[PDB]
Amino acid sequence: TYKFVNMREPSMDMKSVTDRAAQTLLWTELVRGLGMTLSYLFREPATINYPFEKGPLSPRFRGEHALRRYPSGEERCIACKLCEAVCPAQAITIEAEPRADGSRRTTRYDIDMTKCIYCGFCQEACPVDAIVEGPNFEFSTETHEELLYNKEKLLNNGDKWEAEIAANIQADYLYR
Amino acid sequence: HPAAHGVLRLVMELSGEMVRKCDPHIGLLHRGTEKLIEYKTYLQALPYFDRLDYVSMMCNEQAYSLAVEKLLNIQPPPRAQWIRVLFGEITRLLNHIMAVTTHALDIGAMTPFFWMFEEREKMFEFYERVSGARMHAAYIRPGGVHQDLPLGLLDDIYEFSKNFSFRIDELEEMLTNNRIWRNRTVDIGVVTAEDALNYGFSGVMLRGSGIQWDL
Amino acid sequence: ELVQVLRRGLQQVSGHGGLRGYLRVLFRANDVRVGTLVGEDKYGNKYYEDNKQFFGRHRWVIYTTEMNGRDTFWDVDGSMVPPEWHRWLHCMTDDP
Amino acid sequence: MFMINILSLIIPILLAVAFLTLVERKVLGYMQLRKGPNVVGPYGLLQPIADALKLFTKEPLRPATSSISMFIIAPILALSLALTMWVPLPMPYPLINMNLGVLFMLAMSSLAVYSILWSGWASNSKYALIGALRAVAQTISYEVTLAIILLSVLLMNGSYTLSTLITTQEHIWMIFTSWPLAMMWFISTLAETNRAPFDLTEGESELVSGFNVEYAAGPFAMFFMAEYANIIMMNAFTAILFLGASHDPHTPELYTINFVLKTLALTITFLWIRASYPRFRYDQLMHLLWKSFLPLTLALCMWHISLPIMTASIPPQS
Amino acid sequence: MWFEILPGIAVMAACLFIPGMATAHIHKFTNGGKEKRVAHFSYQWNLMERDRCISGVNRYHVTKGLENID
Amino acid sequence: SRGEYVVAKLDDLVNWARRSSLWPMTFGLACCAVEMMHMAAPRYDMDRFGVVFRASPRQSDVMIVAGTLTNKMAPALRKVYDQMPEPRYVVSMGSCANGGGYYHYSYSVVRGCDRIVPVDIYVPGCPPTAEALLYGILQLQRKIKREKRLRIWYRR
Amino acid sequence: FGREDRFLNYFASMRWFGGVPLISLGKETVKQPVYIVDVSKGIINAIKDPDAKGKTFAFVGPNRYLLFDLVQYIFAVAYRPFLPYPLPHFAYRWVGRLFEVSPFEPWTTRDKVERVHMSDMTLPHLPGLEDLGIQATPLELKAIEVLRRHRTYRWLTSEMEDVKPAKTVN
Amino acid sequence: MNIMLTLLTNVTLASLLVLIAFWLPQLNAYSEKTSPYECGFDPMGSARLPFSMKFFLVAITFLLFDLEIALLLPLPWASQTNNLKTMLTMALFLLILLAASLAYEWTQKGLEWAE
Ligand SMILES: COC1=C(OC)C(=O)C(C/C=C(\C)CC/C=C(/C)CC/C=C(\C)CC/C=C(\C)CC/C=C(\C)CC/C=C(\C)CC/C=C(\C)CC/C=C(\C)CC/C=C(\C)CCC=C(C)C)=C(C)C1=O
Ligand SMILES: CCCCCCCCCCCCCCCCCC(=O)OC[C@H](COP(=O)([O-])OCC[N+](C)(C)C)OC(=O)CCCCCCCCCCCCCCCCC
Ligand SMILES: CCCCCCCCCCCCCCCCC[C@@H](O)O[C@H](CO[C@H](O)CCCCCCCCCCCCCCC)COP(=O)(O)OCC[N+](C)(C)C
Ligand SMILES: CCCCCCCC/C=C/CCCCCCCC(=O)OC[C@H](COP(=O)(O)OCCN)OC(=O)CCCCCCC/C=C/CCCCCCCC
Ligand SMILES: CCCCCCCCCCCCCCCCCC(=O)OC[C@H](COP(=O)(O)OCCN)OC(=O)CCCCCCCCCCCCCCCCC
Ligand SMILES: CN(C)C(=N)NC(=N)N
Ligand code: SF4
Ligand code: SF4
Ligand code: SF4
Repeated sequence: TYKFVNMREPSMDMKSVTDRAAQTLLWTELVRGLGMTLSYLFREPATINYPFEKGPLSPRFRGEHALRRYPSGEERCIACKLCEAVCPAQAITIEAEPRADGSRRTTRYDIDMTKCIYCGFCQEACPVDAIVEGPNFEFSTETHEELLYNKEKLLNNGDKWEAEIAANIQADYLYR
Repeated sequence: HPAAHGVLRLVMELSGEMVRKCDPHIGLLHRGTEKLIEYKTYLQALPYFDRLDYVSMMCNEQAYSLAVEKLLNIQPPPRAQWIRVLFGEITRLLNHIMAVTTHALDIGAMTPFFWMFEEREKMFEFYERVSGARMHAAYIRPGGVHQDLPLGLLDDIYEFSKNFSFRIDELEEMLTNNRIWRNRTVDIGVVTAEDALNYGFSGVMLRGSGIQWDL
Repeated sequence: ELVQVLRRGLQQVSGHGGLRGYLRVLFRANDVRVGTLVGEDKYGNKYYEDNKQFFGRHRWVIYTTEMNGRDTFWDVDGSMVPPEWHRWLHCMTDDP
Repeated sequence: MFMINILSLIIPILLAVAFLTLVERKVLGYMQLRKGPNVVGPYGLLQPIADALKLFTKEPLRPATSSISMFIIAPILALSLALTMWVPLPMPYPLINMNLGVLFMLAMSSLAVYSILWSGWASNSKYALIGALRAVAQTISYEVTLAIILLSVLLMNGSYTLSTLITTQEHIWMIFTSWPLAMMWFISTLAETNRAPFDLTEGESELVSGFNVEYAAGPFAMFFMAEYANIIMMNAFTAILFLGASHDPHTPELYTINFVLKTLALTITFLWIRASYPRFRYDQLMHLLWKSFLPLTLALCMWHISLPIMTASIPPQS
Repeated sequence: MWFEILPGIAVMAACLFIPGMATAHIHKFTNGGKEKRVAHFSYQWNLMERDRCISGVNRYHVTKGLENID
Repeated sequence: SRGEYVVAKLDDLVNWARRSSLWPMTFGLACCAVEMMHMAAPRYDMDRFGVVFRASPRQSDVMIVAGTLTNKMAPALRKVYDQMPEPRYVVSMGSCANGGGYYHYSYSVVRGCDRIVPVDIYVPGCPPTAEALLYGILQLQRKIKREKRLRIWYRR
Repeated sequence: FGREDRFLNYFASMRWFGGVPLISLGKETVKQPVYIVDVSKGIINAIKDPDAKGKTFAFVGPNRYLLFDLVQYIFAVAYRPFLPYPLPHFAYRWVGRLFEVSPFEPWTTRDKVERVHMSDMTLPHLPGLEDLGIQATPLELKAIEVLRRHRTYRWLTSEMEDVKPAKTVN
Repeated sequence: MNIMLTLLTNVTLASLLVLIAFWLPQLNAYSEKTSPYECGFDPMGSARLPFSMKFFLVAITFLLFDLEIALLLPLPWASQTNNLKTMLTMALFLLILLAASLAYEWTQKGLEWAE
């Protein structure tokens, strides 16, 4: 079905003609627009008091990255390179070798945050929940090099945000 | 230029202020998306479609997903289909708000821009609740949708839809019957139905010219 | 009544600990609202909630004047909150 | 003491211009559901000071293709005439009492036209030239209509003295007497001051900042000051001409308070209109005045010539 | 809220009060506490010049009367 | 010293004006520009902080490079940056402006606007949220607050 | 000499002070300026040459000019009216002393005046750009880069070949 | 005298503002900074080329109507005369001729901009 947005004709009776002439000479619809803006003036503003107030977020929010640990302190990442394989932008560089104790662990884990598109495929592809996208989004730097995270930086982010990251994963892990 | 949307170079010949010819120079935002898609896989190419029409993002994702599922010979489940349609309509609301408000801003009116962009902010919150990304969700994928809705999303969407017709009415109070808006827009850019069909216009262009067509 | 609004303003003036406290909260926070004290972290930041305000403005933080070793009397960042209060303020949970 | 009076007329006008900038920001914000500047100072009161210091400590440049002489003269002329228009206004006592105080303001406005023309032509850029020509057309239309409207309204008064305007409006208001001319005069002052919906010389949507596209730092600030001073001066002229205030010779402060309140009301109406309406096209503006206002203006001029004669209500010459 | 606009309008009004009040005070100060004489015509100007001459101090606002004629 | 005190106070006054009056150029390239609009929107009103868009480069202090910079567009970006009078600052917003972004290995994309213009602040994200961009603007303001031009000149 | 130099800009900025003051009318001064890109390339090649470890080089241009002819050519390329006049050395020294009271960067100083008046030495024994592998760029090829900024709108678009090269002294 | 002093004060203040603006801040000018503005690209032509004026006739009509308003301005003093009927007839005659000029131009399409 369909409807005509503009196919109405005005009546030509004297009362309607006089009303249209009054609208032409006396700017009725212009005063109407003025009244609408005055109403909005007296309404309550919709501005938050940043940075003392923050907009709502969800447990699914994708922000700054982090590498997690097991509750015993061991790193979760096992150098499986699934995140490196699935990364759309090829932002992850991983190099690994057997550790001293024989574990499969990474020696290099780089994420170029200027190449990352913050899509969250890496945390979907991780089989051990090692790499996650934390809730942090205020991590702007003053130089380009500071956005080239390495394994030490990501582990520090994980250790710093572990409580909030664990809470978000607990909240949203039943939908995954 | 404020009216050139950032990446349009319009080389114009003017006799006085009358426009003698327009020569749109595009490609200032050509990135090579198709070549890169050729180099990616089918799941890795989804955000590329997310970033094509960055005002109808879930619509782009839905188009790509429909194409891939047609090639794969699979069918998304009914709940996934209903979520796709719901978020496609939410995306249509976002896009039409952007279009109307930016058009009115290029004309000279800005209060509707601010109001309807507050509404856009609320819809962005819906996007972020389902997907974690405020605009480039990458939520609709070949085979259905990535994740299920959280347990309050439908109620909040109902509240938003309940309180939105009033926003559209306030938008219309400033533009629909305003004689300045009518003078600026009436009999500007008239295109005939045959011209639209031959030139390849689709959607609102055809419908405004009067062709009864909708996919 | 305008008298009620003026009395609420006077209570807000007296609610921050005198005129000096009102001036301090006005100059370094641009807000003079009064809310219930949800809690305070180890760094000195205070967190308040007011459910009567519309969503987004129902929770706020007054930052400390000195964090770690930097004087933050006027230079207040959005990253000065610990992760738990960060989650609470950004409303990923309703539990402080 | 006359230099002291000149300073007392100049400096408060500039201060009011800066705080009109702030007020317009905040009013537009609250009509657009925002807060406007409230961070720089208490309720954002230091925002104009910050803007002025930033502008006058920023580097100003002369374009390579510009005519430097007329590039510099234009902001000087604009600000000088903006400050000069205030000298015959009675609040309730004019600084300079002129027998023909209205024609002086008309002539100075017509001269204030040329600042934007010369700045646009001197800049030697296509956007500046387009803005200058838009100014030419706008001044054509509003100038003829303004002349006739002022003629009729002052014909209801008897002379061209603003103090005589106060005396005329002792009892009732010229708005009550002649509201149609008041509406057309308000529209004409919008066009004259280049405010929305007639902000065509500096139309950001079509032209990138219009005639002052090449102006930066201090010379840009002078154009902004001149425009806002013109806004306030035209609103004050409208308030004196149509909304007459009671004058007490022994306590003149009451007239000053009433005049200031009415001027602020009209300026806020200007900001309100800017927030509420779209922008005209300049051909549509030219066709608006000539094809709508000019016929009514001529008819009302005939009516206001005849009305004192047929009602035996001719005002005294002095 | 909308009353956060009032301080700016208050400052603008305070600035606009200064010119008129200053002009009135200066007119009364330089004219012996009385209004500045309005001379729009040659008759009024001649009256002012006569007042200057008869004052004996070269100031038109120094008014003389019956005590001066006799 | 008296001269040191005077120059410290003067350049605190000058830095305050520049910090509190920021005028970004009306210049957005891609999807990152929509988040600039949402920062201008009522929710995160940038006009509160003295941040006001100006169309002309002659009247702008900050260039927010928000979007993909292509080879066909880099000359225009450099031209408008040069036409901005000093002091001027650059905020690269989003992955495309920061590095390459999704289009790093592309024949038609400049790998970072810092190859073209000197960038002062880098805001990560695709796109950065409006709060993230606002944090970047505040960080730029705090960076301006540390500038000591008169203090350097006095000891020069 | 280059876009940001003192030399060509110093001679081309004397438009503002009426005429061009020259000591002995600049007929007793011989100068051979060198190009900035040539100097930088020579510095780079000095690093990469292992046989320049403990040496001394003399970077000079290919042509030597009198000061009068050099300034006349500068004003010809800038398309400004050239009005030279002789100024005695003591008067120029006092003028330079006047300009060096500025707390900011002075426009000219007494030492700058002396260096401008002094002729460039000839050091044929020391190596140079040709020895470091760089062919010196003549002033007539790169002067218009520096001096196009000083022209007016009437003469901005004038080409490089419109001005006959200055008279050299070789 | 007073008006001359006022004009001198205004012009001197504006000139002082310009002088402060052009001398207080640090200057750093080069060819790219001072080039003309055309949205980031070099202009094809020149800004001094002829710019067609589609309302050339309305400008001349504006000249004539400016004369008409100059004639009409002394009306407030002419209304104090004893020949009120002659004054009224002449004022209405001038206004009717102005209206006739406008009507003739409007019907002959002199107010339509050139295409
Ligand atoms: C690139 O894609 C895009 C984006 O990105 C991706 C976007 O985001 C958006 C979203 C943006 C918008 C919707 C709006 C943006 C567009 C605009 C055109 C901006 C709109 C803003 C407004 C309409 C309102 C904002 C206000 C503005 C613009 C005005 C600017 C302010 C100034 C110029 C102020 C400067 C002037 C001043 C300060 C006055 C001068 C100072 C004085 C007169 C003070 C002097 C006083 C004295 C000298 C007196 C001193 C003496 C005293 C006190 C006493 C001394 C006495 C003695 C006796 C000594 C869009 C649309 C977009 O398309
Ligand atoms: C033409 C106008 C004349 C009347 C002026 C009325 C008062 C004007 C008030 C407004 C002033 C505006 C500037 C404010 C201050 C900031 C700028 C500043 O410091 O500029 C100073 C300028 C600064 O030079 P600058 O060009 O480097 O300016 C850059 C300034 N900063 C770094 C702050 C951006 O000083 C000079 O130009 C001169 C410095 C000393 C050198 C003296 C040279 C000799 C000629 C002058 C001295 C007298 C000679 C007498 C004998 C002559 C015969 C031999
Ligand atoms: C316009 C006409 C020309 C006027 C010429 C100048 C006249 C005086 C101008 C008025 C000066 C106002 C200074 C305002 C002080 C800043 C207010 C205070 O908030 O700043 C603090 C201190 O500011 C700086 O430390 C110094 C500011 C200036 C201090 C005084 C400088 C010298 C003023 C006196 C000399 C003026 C006359 C000499 C020149 C003519 C730091 O706070 P800030 O981080 O930012 O705020 C962030 C916002 N938060 C808090 C919500 C996050
Ligand atoms: C002093 C304070 C006054 C304040 C007034 C504020 C009013 C509200 C302000 C908001 C308006 C500002 C933005 C609007 C600008 C544009 C408005 C506008 O378009 O008006 C023009 C309008 C629109 O024309 P079109 O629609 O294009 O039709 C043309 C057909 N060919 O037309 C007009 O001319 C209206 C102008 C008002 C005419 C006056 C009414 C005439 C009534 C006459 C009756 C009285 C006769 C007197 C004789 C009495 C006999 C006893
Ligand atoms: C009670 C008695 C009075 C007490 C107060 C007295 C002073 C009041 C203010 C007078 C005006 C300023 C006076 C000069 C201040 C010092 C300026 C200076 O010398 O700056 C030099 C320096 C240039 O940099 P430089 O180190 O030379 O490096 C070369 C470039 N590579 O650095 C710079 O150039 C920095 C760039 C800005 C310089 C100009 C701004 C200086 C501060 C001005 C504040 C007032 C502004 C008023 C504006 C007009 C009114 C609105
Ligand atoms: C950059 N984009 C997408 C815009 N719509 N831009 C704009 N200035 N309206
Ligand atoms: S969020 Fe996406 S683009 Fe970023 S590192 Fe993970 S997989 Fe790569
Ligand atoms: S997907 Fe997880 S376990 Fe595998 S390499 Fe990446 S972070 Fe390590
Ligand atoms: S960084 Fe992401 S959101 Fe920003 S322009 Fe690039 S693709 Fe768009």
